[PDB]
Amino acid sequence: QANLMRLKSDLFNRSPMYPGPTKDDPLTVTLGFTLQDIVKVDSSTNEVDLVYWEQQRWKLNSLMWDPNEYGNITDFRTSAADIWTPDITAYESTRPVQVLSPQIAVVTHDGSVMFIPAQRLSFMCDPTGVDSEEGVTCALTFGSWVYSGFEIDLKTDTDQVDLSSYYASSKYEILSATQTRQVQHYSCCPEPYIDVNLVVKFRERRAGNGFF
Amino acid sequence: QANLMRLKSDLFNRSPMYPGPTKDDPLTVTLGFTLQDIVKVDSSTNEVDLVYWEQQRWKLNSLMWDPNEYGNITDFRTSAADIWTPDITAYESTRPVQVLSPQIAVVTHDGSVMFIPAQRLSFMCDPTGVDSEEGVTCALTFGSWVYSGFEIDLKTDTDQVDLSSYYASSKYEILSATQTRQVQHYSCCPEPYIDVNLVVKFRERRAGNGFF
Amino acid sequence: QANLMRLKSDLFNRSPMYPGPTKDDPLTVTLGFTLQDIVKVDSSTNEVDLVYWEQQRWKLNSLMWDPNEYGNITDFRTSAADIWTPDITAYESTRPVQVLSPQIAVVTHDGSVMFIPAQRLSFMCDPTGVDSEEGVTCALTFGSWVYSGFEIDLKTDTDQVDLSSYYASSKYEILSATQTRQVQHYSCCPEPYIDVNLVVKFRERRAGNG
Amino acid sequence: QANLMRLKSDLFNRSPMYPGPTKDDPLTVTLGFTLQDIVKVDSSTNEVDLVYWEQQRWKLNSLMWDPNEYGNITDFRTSAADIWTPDITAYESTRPVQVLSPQIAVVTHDGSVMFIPAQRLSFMCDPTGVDSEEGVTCALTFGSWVYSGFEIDLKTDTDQVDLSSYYASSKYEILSATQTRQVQHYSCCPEPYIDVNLVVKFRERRAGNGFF
Amino acid sequence: QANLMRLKSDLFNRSPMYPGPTKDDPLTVTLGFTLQDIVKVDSSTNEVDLVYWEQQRWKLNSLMWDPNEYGNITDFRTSAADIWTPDITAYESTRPVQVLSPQIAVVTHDGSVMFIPAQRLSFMCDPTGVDSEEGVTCALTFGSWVYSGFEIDLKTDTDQVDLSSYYASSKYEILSATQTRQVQHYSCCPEPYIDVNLVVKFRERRAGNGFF
Ligand SMILES: NCCc1c[nH]c2ccc(O)cc12
Ligand SMILES: NCCc1c[nH]c2ccc(O)cc12
Ligand SMILES: NCCc1c[nH]c2ccc(O)cc12
Ligand SMILES: NCCc1c[nH]c2ccc(O)cc12
Ligand SMILES: NCCc1c[nH]c2ccc(O)cc12
Repeated sequence: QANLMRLKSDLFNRSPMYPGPTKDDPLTVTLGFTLQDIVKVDSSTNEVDLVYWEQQRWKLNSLMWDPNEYGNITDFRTSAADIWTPDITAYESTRPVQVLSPQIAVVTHDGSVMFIPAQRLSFMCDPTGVDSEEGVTCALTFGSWVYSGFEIDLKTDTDQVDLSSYYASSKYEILSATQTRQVQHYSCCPEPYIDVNLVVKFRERRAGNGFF
Repeated sequence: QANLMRLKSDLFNRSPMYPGPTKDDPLTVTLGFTLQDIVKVDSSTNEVDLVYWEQQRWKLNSLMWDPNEYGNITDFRTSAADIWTPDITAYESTRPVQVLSPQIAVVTHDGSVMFIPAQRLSFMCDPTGVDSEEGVTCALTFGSWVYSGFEIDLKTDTDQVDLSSYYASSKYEILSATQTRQVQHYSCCPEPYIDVNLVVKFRERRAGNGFF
Repeated sequence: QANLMRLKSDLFNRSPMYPGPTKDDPLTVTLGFTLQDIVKVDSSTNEVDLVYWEQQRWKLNSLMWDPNEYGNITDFRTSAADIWTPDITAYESTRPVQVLSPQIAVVTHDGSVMFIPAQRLSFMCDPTGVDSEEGVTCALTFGSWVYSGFEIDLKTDTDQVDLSSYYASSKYEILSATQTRQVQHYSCCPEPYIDVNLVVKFRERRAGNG
Repeated sequence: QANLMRLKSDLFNRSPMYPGPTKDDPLTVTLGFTLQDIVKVDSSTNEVDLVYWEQQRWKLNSLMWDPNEYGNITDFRTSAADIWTPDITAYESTRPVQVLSPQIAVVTHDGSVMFIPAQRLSFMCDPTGVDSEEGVTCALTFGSWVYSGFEIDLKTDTDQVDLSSYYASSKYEILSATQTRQVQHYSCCPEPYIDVNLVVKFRERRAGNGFF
Repeated sequence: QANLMRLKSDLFNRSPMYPGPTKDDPLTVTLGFTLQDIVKVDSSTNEVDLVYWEQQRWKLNSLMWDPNEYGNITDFRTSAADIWTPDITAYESTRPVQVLSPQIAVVTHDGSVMFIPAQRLSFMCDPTGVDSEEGVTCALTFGSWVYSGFEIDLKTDTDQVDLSSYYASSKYEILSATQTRQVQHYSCCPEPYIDVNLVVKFRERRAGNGFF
């Protein structure tokens, strides 16, 4: 349809893509997790596999437009390949991430973006004691791989992981799940790097479907 | 041949591709499933693997042509990469979908499209009790990942899953399989999203071929 | 090299690619299978894994040239991606096909093409009884995914599957294997679709002292 | 922003890419390892799986700029695909490396580059005796695949592998881990080749988190 | 530096790529193997996994240059994607080959090319008896997939497989390894095809690393 095609052409076909954030022009990315399933634990390797949706939000001036000039369009869907996306990376993964959903973002006229890819990830986690009442706790940090806090900052809208889509008949049940902004330093570099620490306490489900 | 070459050049060379549906120009996608095989169950991870053909139909004004101007061509096969396709997604997969067939669509002169890829998918399903007379029931929802009901609506032509190509010597026999349109909300967003709920009841095959 | 470079340039840079067959201009694809190895059976999922070569042949007028104009070149090898290839698909696979060879076709001056990829495929097959004298029978159909018999017809040169390269120390011995043209229908469409039915009878190979 | 866009355009859009080092113009690559986890040992195949971050540094004249001409920009992040990178290779791997992080480098105005990809690698290692107090030692060499020491020299900044991020609840604990420059020869060619020898001594962890 | 950029531009930016050999202009490809490890045997499927480096050499007139015109450059490294490469294929593989090294070749001013990728391959091999003194023998043939002996003449410089980099603590020790040229015919075609037969006799390693 005509106005949207016009908008996309104007946004994407007449300027260099945004070169990412800088010290002079930093960016804050909002992160939120929807934990869908703990699929698998491996006690011989201390890896656990999660399926989650990773909600990402940020805003770029270069993605702004006046809806009046585009038939009142206030937002649109577009392939995530058409726009800059933050290098938010799980820091304790053991396998490359597996993408389970289309990668398509929603862009709004004020230059804000929402992007929520579904992912399966194997990560470092010792599941010893998962078949007990107390269960086990594991944690996983997410943050920019390459940008320090001087270029990319992070925040969560809530410290409570969204569990409203958690698979009720998973082999594992969630005792608690939080997502908390933290600061980290790595050996390579003097500067502070921001992460969101996903902390999940869980155990083998012993009630519900399959259990009598 | 010559006329088809002209038609494909005229449709695919001279205009921007359809930017997807919008609130002002929504799209209805028709879905239907042909369930070919339940291949595997995993009771240590509560994952089940299906092979199915997913029939998708939709119509675009931008894909219309006058057959009179193209040697009376009324339809053609074309690579799915050549056209917009809907982002219909299984919401409870645990691995990336595996495509088992070419991805080629049929486009008709009225702009309607038929596209039927074969896929293998692992999804969240507790198979406990599958080896019993009563079997087990699992459900899997399919819908747009990024578009609400305001942009993409779904429908089925029948609520019965097509079982006429179901593998007769599968480990698992199908007791029932339905596909039903429904409405869902996710935490990220306040708008209604539409899905098709695929509900399959099954058990270990204990009769037929290989059972004397 | 020079003559061949000119031929490939002239064939592939001057006109749109063949858009595939139509009712007005159908195409017949010849298929033949060489079974190399039954690698694995899985009795917990009823899947069997085969390694085979699939010989495909067809002919397109748009691939014709006069050898006199190209230093008497009568055929050439080229990447299969440079030409149209038919969408011949195993209908009962359970995993994406794994290609084990380069995908390069031979094109002949009369427009005929030969293309023989090596593939490993997992497919739907109940292996119960494979460890018995009678063994087991499994079948796999191959045909176009999207074209009916009005656009793509199939044929074989023989109904005898080529077993001359079958791995002799396989876990499984082949009793027989046939490849036969058939007509099939599927729910989506009312038109006849053509396939080649590959039927393999096999059993465990237990005897062998190297 | 504007100045960075100018800089990237100038560096990347007007000259052929650096064609790699030569005898006349050799390059020294500094290497360092951050060992994050020994994930798995396979005693039936003598393969061991590591997760590590591989820190690579080098300097090119062609990547220099005057910060004064570019709004006082002194460094920037850019996709590793935008620049030449060294073909540093694990010589005893048994599976293709799996990349676990974005591949983005930092380029500084003096032409220096820092690139630190996270990787999972299976390599040749006999883990017999890992379950004892003395543990086992394995070695893995890293070097250019195709350049001799006439074109690529290697250096470490320290002979101590960085263990500050080692996963505390790994199945395996590290007894020692060193990284040492060496000079090796291969049958194909007569020239001196340079490697970095990663030597890890480790055993099954039987103390700490998960142990009471 | 400057001279190499000139050379690569001159070689790669003006003429069509070599279209492969023909009967009128056949090509000799020299093959040699460096056997690094027998990683795994599978007695359930009769597959064995090897790691080897496959040394390939051939010469093209179109890759020649006068060193005098290019600052005395007599050879250079270049991505294998920049040049034509022969379709040398393992004939009894059971999985797609996995590449373990960069794919970069060395081109010399006389037009000759050296290219040595490291690979892991699963192939057809019955390992029954590998745990004995006499061990077991398996053979794997390599040759062009599509070119007969009239287009590609395969040669070896030696029938001795290079064992100088064989992993000393492999599960399997090598008793002998030879590489032998032979003529094959395939049912499809009347022409002779040339292959190299890699024949490896091996057994379970019962002495070496530890083996106290
Ligand atoms: N993410 C930890 C390593 C790291 C910090 N800053 C970086 C910049 C570039 C890079 O490739 C890697 C890094
Ligand atoms: N499908 C669930 C998440 C979701 C809803 N709307 C979306 C829009 C864009 C996106 O990447 C993701 C979403
Ligand atoms: N490599 C055995 C089959 C074979 C012989 N010649 C060929 C030519 C093309 C092709 O795809 C395959 C072949
Ligand atoms: N091959 C079975 C499904 C089928 C028949 N005709 C088709 C046309 C297009 C398509 O995507 C799929 C089909
Ligand atoms: N060091 C691995 C073998 C080797 C040495 N020099 C090389 C040059 C090119 C190549 O592909 C491979 C090599």
